[PDB]
Amino acid sequence: GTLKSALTTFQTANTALSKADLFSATSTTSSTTAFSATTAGNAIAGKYTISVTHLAQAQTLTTRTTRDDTKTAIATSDSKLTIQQGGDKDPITIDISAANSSLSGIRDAINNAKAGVSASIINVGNGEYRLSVTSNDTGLDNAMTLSVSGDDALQSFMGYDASASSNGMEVSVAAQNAQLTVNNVAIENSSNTISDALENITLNLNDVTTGNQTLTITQDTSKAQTAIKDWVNAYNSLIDTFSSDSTLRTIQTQLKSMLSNTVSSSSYKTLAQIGITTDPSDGKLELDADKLTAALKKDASGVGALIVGDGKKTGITTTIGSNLTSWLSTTGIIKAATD
Amino acid sequence: LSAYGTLKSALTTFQTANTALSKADLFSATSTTSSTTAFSATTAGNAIAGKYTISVTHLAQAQTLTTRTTRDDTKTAIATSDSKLTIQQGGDKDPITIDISAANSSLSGIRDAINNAKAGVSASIINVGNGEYRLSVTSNDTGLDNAMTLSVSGDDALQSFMGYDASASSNGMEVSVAAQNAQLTVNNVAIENSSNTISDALENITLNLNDVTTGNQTLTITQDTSKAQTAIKDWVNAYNSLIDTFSSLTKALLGDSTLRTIQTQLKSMLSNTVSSSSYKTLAQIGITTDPSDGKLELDADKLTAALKKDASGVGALIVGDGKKTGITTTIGSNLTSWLSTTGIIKAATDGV
Amino acid sequence: LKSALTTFQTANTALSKADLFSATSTTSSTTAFSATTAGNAIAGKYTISVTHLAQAQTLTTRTTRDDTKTAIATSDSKLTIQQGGDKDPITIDISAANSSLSGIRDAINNAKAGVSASIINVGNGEYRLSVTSNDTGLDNAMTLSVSGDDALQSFMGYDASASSNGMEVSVAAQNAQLTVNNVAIENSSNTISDALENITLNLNDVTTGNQTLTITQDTSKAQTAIKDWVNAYNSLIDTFSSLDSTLRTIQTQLKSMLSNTVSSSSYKTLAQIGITTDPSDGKLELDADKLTAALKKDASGVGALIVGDGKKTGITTTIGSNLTSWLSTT
Amino acid sequence: KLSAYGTLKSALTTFQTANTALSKADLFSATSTTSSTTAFSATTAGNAIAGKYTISVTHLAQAQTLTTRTTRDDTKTAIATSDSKLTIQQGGDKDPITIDISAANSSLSGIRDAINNAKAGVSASIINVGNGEYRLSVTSNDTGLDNAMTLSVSGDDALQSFMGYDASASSNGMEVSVAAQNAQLTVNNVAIENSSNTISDALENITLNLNDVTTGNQTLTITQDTSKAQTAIKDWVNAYNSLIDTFSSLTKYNGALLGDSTLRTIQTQLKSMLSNTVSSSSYKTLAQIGITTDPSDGKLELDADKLTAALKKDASGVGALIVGDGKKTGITTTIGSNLTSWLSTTGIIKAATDGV
Amino acid sequence: LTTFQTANTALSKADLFSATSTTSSTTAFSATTAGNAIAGKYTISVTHLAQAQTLTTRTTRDDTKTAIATSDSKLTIQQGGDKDPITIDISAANSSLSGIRDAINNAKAGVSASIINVGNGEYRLSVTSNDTGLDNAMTLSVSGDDALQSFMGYDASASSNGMEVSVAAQNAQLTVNNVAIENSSNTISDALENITLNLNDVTTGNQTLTITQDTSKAQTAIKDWVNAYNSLIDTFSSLDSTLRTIQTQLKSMLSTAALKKDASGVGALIVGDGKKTGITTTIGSNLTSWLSTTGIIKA
Amino acid sequence: KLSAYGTLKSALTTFQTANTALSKADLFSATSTTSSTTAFSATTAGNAIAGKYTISVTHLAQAQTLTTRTTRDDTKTAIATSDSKLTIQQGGDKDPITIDISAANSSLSGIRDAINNAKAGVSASIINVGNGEYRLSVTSNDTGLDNAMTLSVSGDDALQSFMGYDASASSNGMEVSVAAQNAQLTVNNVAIENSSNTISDALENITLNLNDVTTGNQTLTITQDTSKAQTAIKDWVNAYNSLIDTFSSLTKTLRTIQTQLKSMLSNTVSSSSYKTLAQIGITTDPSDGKLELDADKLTAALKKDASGVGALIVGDGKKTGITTTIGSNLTSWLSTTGIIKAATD
Repeated sequence: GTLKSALTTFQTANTALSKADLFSATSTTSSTTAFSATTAGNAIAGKYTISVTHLAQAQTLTTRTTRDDTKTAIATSDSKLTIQQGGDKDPITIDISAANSSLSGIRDAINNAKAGVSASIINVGNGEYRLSVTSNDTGLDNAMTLSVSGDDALQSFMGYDASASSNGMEVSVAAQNAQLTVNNVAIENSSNTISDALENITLNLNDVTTGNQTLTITQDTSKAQTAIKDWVNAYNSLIDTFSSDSTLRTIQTQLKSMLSNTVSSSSYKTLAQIGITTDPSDGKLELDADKLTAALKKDASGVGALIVGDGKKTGITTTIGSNLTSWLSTTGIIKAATD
Repeated sequence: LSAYGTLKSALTTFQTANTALSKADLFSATSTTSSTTAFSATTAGNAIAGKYTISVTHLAQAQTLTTRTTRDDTKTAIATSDSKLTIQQGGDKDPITIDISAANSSLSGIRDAINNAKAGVSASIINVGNGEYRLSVTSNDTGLDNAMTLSVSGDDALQSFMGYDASASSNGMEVSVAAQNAQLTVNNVAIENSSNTISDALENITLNLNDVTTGNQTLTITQDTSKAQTAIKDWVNAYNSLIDTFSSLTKALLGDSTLRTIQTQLKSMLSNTVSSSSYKTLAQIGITTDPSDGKLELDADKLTAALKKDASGVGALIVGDGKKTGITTTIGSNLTSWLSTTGIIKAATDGV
Repeated sequence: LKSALTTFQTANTALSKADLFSATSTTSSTTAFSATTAGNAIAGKYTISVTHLAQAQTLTTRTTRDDTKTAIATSDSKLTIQQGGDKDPITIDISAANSSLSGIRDAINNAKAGVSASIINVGNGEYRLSVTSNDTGLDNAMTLSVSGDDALQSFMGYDASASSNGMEVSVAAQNAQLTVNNVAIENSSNTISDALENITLNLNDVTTGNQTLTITQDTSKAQTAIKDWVNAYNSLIDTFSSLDSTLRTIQTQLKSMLSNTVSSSSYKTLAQIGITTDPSDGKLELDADKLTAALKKDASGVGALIVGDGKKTGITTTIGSNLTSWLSTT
Repeated sequence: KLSAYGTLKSALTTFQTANTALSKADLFSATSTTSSTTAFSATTAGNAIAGKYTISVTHLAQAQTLTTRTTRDDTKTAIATSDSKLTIQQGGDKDPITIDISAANSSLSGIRDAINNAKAGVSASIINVGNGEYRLSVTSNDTGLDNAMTLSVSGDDALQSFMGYDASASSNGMEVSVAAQNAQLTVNNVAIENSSNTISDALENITLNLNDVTTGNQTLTITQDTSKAQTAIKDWVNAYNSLIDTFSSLTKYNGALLGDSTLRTIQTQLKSMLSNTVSSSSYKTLAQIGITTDPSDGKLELDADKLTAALKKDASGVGALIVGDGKKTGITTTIGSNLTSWLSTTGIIKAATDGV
Repeated sequence: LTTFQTANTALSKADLFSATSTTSSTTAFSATTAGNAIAGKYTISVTHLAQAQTLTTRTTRDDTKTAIATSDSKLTIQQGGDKDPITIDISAANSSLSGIRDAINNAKAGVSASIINVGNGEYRLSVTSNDTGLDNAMTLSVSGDDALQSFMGYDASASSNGMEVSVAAQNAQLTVNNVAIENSSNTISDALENITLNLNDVTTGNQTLTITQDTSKAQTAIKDWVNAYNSLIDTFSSLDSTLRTIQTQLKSMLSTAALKKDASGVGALIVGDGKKTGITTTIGSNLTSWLSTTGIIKA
Repeated sequence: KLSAYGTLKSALTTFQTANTALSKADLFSATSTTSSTTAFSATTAGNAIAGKYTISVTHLAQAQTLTTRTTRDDTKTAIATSDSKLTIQQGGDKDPITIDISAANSSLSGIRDAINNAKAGVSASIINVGNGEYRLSVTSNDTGLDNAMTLSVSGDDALQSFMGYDASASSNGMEVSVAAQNAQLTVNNVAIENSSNTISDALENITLNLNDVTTGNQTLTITQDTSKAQTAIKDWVNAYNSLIDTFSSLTKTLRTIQTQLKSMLSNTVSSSSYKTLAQIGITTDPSDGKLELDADKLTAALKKDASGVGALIVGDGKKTGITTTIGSNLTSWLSTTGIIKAATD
């Protein structure tokens, strides 16, 4: 009964260690506050020269004219506002009844539509109000076209079409794309949070750069070490709980066997080889931090192949994980020795 | 009887945590950051996230009028007749009239008279040196619209000393500080305002102006789930405490119908949850339930994800429409009803 | 009994200060000046400029002397120091033997005549007497005259209007000169508390550019006073419980006074400012939020309830009178 | 008694550790470093030559990066309509690597995975340059002229035309995004070129870390560092003194080994060794380097001042006494041999423990 | 009683009630004050620092052991400023740079001698006045050996000197509130009353030294005294006609605003004339008498 | 009573240490330093002269470094086909050092090791200048004109042609990479030239450390420092007071030591104006004999005449001085023939 806790606490440590990304880990450093970057697994280590000439912006349209209040209907007829963003996006049509044709009503109407833009009212002073509509996301492709059918007055007040001769709205903020170069390669992007340009890298743009600036990606084993230390300690605690029945015996024996009888596609085929040694009397593992760091420094990915493997069928944490789930399941050996 | 008093506290303590969680604004929360000491900003619920480019060319000023001439003391009456001072601010504000009797016609008396009137201005006396005194009158609030007109009827000497009317040929007072409005642009939109604490211009944002800006400056509003997470942690912990109190009373009031009803109902409510959003159960936003004693386990990591993805959606589950729908809503109703004078817990304790 | 009433009396005295309910703090944009406020200061941004600081006159002998021990005068004499500004003159006897720089110095300084004398060794075994006004400003500038010995007069005397003076003006008396919200102010001192109402303005240096002193409302002080008072009273009730006709009278009267409150303002009970009276014991419960609100809204109005006119009206006023009377010898 | 014998082993082993730590020649050639610029920094190993080194850095080492001149509408669609072989040829006497690229795997994804799984000393990646346009980019894993690439494809003219790079060629599909360059510096007016910005094969026993181009006159300073050797010597003295405490404890009358020949032999031998030292240098004795010996319990008193002096004067000479040739001569050498022999399975502690 | 006696002695210093602190606008100078300094802004200017004269042989020597003089001789060092001359015997055998150096230094004549190895096995004698200022500049003369005189002698007025002026003696030169002051030292405590002025560098622009009243010191003293006495009463309570007498007598004897208003006046109460009058004075006398060998404590 | 005699030695040795520490004349001539630039710094020893020193530094000292003009394809392959003798001759009246270099050891490796094991006041090393090309480099271990080298080889013309350096020679195999030069400074307007940038032989009792060329007017300041002497005196007083506690612990041979130490501190004499230990602030208790140190008065006496205090405490170091005679007595009591070694038997 009390050895369900021991096993679940260990299960957690084991899940934490069963992440391939630990073994491709890299950290980052930037020479400017102008940008920063986080990496995921399998990022390529090196100095990246970065230049940033333009930041991405989100379009914001604003009524050219003002109004004496927010309660009074602009339109004397029912009408349909149609918002059309760019980039192969379907248009959204919103009904605006006459009575809901006030700045308040238009605002709420737009916002409740969940159409990828946001509407809000600006009090510009002297009891005068402007409607303002901004695209939720930055980039040329998210710029808007607004049109109204039904009421000429509303259309005349709110409409925007770049190609049109006269527009009721004014471009307050121009939609624009981020424009950078990374290792002398021109990149354009919708967003200042660029995660689809460079592989396994999220690049965060904050300001235009000046001069020669660099993002550095370096190998990082610290994360994988912590995971391995916590795992070793969690297992050693589980063995203490055993010390403190055939169902217990089966779990204790199987876990011992699994850690003893390992298979691996890398050069590292046993725990010892990567620092961790197995005390013959108890079963409990004793990590050597020096010899572990070495193995990781030499071939981090190779260590990963032992600990994680393919994640589905192979790898220590994989097979232990499968066994723990099965023991802790409703049909498992533990739920039967409960009943 | 003592046991029932304890239960009430445990239920009331949980009621508090539940009230605290039942605020929609938690799920639209945003924090702010400014590139200059020149201005700062707090937000309320439902502020729109983004980079705001702000420019500030003028700050709001409050008009200050000052007597053009001085006086040899503060005790000696200026007027030899009773008179009425009338202060008229701008902006569709009603005028205020103040009686000033002759004997109270001294700088002291005029000052006290004005200040006790609570007429939206403040009077004070300035000793400018060499035993010479000036009266000074300033509008309590900044902006063009709070600028003053002062007039006195009754004594020509007082009027001649104190009066101010912009349109007049000769005035007794002098404009020491000109009333002016705050003048800024926010994302290339010209905004004028009475105050340097601007909360009526941009929606759900209070903008605090400190100084004129120089160069390109920005106010940044970013989503903030931290406040909602704290609320949800406290709630989970309060409930888990309540269950401990049930157990303490169960293994004392072993089988009280009234305790059993409350324990069973709370369990059901949290189990059979429903929502307008995609998050239809507490488990989907990262809260798991111990199948035996009913306690809640919170996975902070998993909750932060769900909030980062669709904060408003999580809000729909926890808070709902606030009247009829939402976990905290229906728990709140139940708690009120149990803790009310016609409720079951008094019904139990009265019995004793 | 006595401890539990005197400890509460202290908390009550501390709360019975009107200034708590008019408090203001300050902030300055420069080290060039700073300001403290007392009660009833007017909140706002004050634009300050400072073009000249106040100086204190310092006169110094034009000639030097070979030592400090040797008498300058061969006759008994009277030094008369006359500051400006409607100040009475001070006359000091200087006997011949005490006519040395040492003697003149001590003579002046012991006279406590609003100036200070000192001897300056300017080098090469040569000494000058120097006399400075204790306070800054044009009005504290000096006139020095001696009657009795022509040599001493010739060495020490100063009169602006005079053709030849023995003393020299080392530092000119001058007034502080500032503007506060575009109003020219002149002052004797760099600690200016008589110009602007309820404000002490401390001048440190000449300003440059546009600078400001800001006065803002401050309720924190009043809250602390009210919390300490509530806690002191709750402790007194614990002492009653722990412990009669004399005790009963004090316990009943205090309860009544807090229950049966008067006021000039819109706050007529403790409830309205978020102090609720516990029926079961008499104890005050303190909601810190509701109190802060009431103070933010109308601090002066709360003050009217708690302090009143200070003499006859106000909670702390009437409690204070009762406590004094109970703790008195009669 | 088994336990009495057990404490002795722990004691002797604790001292053995301190002795092993002291038995490193490098301690007595230790040097620290200091740089006048963030532009570079340096660590030293044993036997580095002390002095001011003037350093100039005119170019940093770079790794070549080639990038397709043209873009593609997606990453899934095969470029080549025939099976082909990509051959990557780095410079510097490196064998070429050939990779099979089947038509179906001829997409930017496939070419990328193909290159990266080949483990050919370069790395491939895809760059989305915007507007749904993709470029392949290939960078050498290591910096320097010698690691620059030549790419060629045989089999599909389209692929070759799209991906190939040969500096000597008239038309190339790839473009040089970053030029391979060697690090270029001078150290005390001597021109040095290098593949890497972590230079450990140019100057002896020094690893020079280049961070940026220098400006003006900059210097790296190497200084003697006796601190490391002093700590080692303090720990060793303290460990031995503790061992003597354990002897005393184990024999007074905790006490069970009073009389034991095996303890007596170890105590006597160690005392003799430290008393009867020999050395190829001026320093023939522990007393000469600051360590005296109480003549009744044999504990050693370290005078830290005197030691620092002796080290400052002739660090290598002290080293001769403590470490010697490391095999046959030196205090720590002969003690180390004795400890190994006493703690071995055929040694004299086991024989006595077996005996119990 | 002894712990309280300490606190009482600490409070019985008149200077506490005339105390002043200082503040300078520059690292170029700083100042400490003693009792009775005059409060105010002092405008200070510093145009020259004080320097100490240093004379150095114009010629060098091949070593430090070899006698310069072939005859016994007398070195006479004469500083300025109404100072008596010092004569030092230098025997021939002690006529080496070593011997002259030791000879001078052991004389304790207000200068210091040392030997400078200027390179290439060449040595110069150097003599510097221990204190800065024009008045401490030297005259050196030798009678007995023409060679030594010719090598070592210095006289400003002389046509040819063996020594050279390496560092010129100069006086500190400043103005304090537009009053020219000259001084021997850069630690000036004899110019302005109750003020020690420390010169560090020449000033530039308008600088100021500010002296302000410091009641803080007196307050601390008074707080510590009150606390020490209150502790003594606790010790009485925790505890004979001897204790009773001390407790009763101390009681009888005793039976920021005030300091800001009239610090000196407060001082009159606490300290008085220091000999016969003042609280701390009479308590101090009683404590000494109780704690003495003949007192009410010993018996 | 075996362990009893052990403690009586145990406390006497601890006191002996404190007494040795106090018996250093330099304590009473101490000075600290302060520099206006990172360009130089200075430490002082005993008897430095206090004052402002104006220092200027126009040139730093350098150590010669010679480097082969030509390179080699590896470090293993012999340059010379015959046995030869390398002779290193530094300047300044230094004897030459000759090193045997056999043909098989004629490689850059071998020449390097050969030079370095010779301990000839230079250091050899190999520089990989790139592209698998190696240069030998030889640098003088100390800076200055006088430590510049002449290299010559007899035996093999090829080696000579590759490695030799002689300033006066027409053609040399080595090149001057760094020129030997002298430090050049002025200290209080006195020109000083020196071999080293760690100058301890120029100015008396001062070690001057040169780091960089100076600009503008800079100064080194030497000021009196009594703090070191005070610490020594406090530690000594405390050590003696501990010893008296150990005597008490053993009373409440010993008698002789306790009485003698008391007498020695009581009947004090000196060459200085100071004779008695009370004169300098260390007063005594007429109960047990302990010393009560009054830190204020000690500092005063040291500030007034540090050297004079030193005369009392240290004296001539051989025959006279408190610490001197106490030291002699302690050594004699703790010796193999003494009082403490004899009682135990």
